[PDB]
Amino acid sequence: MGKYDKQIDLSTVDLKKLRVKELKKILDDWGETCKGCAEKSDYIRKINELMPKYAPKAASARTDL
Repeated sequence: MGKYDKQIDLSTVDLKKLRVKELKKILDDWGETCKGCAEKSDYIRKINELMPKYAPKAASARTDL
């Protein structure tokens, strides 16, 4: 098997590598979006604020074991 391996990626994604439109997607999927935000890093803050509320599958840190 190759080219496809998973049905989720928010568990392992890098919000710094994404763009504002891709951060807006994560926020809109939970139904929760900022209204005075104007910089890419503030959408990363609004995600990390709400990821433990709606995505325990991604709020937890990685482990080598």
